[PDB]
Amino acid sequence: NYNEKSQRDFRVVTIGYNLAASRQDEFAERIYPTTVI
Amino acid sequence: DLAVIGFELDTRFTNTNRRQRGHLLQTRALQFRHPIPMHAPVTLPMDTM
Repeated sequence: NYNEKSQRDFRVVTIGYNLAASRQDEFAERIYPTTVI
Repeated sequence: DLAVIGFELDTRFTNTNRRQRGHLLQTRALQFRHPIPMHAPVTLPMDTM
């Protein structure tokens, strides 16, 4: 192998996916304000 | 014949027992591979001395 150029040992970057959404969206919250029962 | 003949109820079960699963929810992942190419050179010659 005269030329040893990286082919498999690539950098792996993980894209985030978890979210902490706020009950019903602000659109729904402004229309239907939340009351805790 | 003016009368009520039938009815329908908006009734649901209370799933204290897991009678229904509902919709499923699962995790997936995709991979994208981006190898970096080498480009043609540009050279600046110099006299070796």
